[PDB]
Amino acid sequence: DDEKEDKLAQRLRALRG
Amino acid sequence: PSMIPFTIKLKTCLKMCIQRLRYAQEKQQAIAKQSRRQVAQLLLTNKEQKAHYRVETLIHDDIHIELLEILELYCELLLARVQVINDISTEEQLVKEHMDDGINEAIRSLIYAILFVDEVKELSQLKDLMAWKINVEFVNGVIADHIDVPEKIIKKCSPSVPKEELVDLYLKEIAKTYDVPYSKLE
Repeated sequence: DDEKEDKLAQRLRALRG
Repeated sequence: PSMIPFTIKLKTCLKMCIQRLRYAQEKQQAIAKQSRRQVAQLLLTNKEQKAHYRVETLIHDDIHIELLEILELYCELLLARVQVINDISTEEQLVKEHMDDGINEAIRSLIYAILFVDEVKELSQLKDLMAWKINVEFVNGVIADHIDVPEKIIKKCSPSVPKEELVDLYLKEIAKTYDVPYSKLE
């Protein structure tokens, strides 16, 4: 869609913490 | 432009790095996001290998970004504390006196990052404006022996090879957002 890739990125980062 | 106020040159100089540091952010963030898109594209083409190594890059680029948001902050922090920066002329001062407010942990790292981040050429100006306030020895004491440079900094500048686990975990996430059916080797 469109706003779905936004959260994806937000979740990506934390996923490396 | 010979006998003009330090406090000013520094304020303008930092304000600059911010402007550009953020520009790099916006641009690389959008750039990295489009890479994610292509990563999914390679999955839908059974190009497992070309999708793996590709992601590894996605990590380093994402890590770079982080290093920027961090340098951004460090500047802003200094920009505000400008008044406090003007009252310093020796290392001893900054070292064991402005370590609680983070003034040190910020300026020292920024200078280090110079070499590693070339999308903010204006950063180098700070190194020069350090001899203007301290000496030409201080700067060399950082670019060489990164004296008191944050761990997360030196590490996000030359990030170690991505862990196989994190990669697979990444792929799986990119799939749960774009589609794809079989994320093998998990």
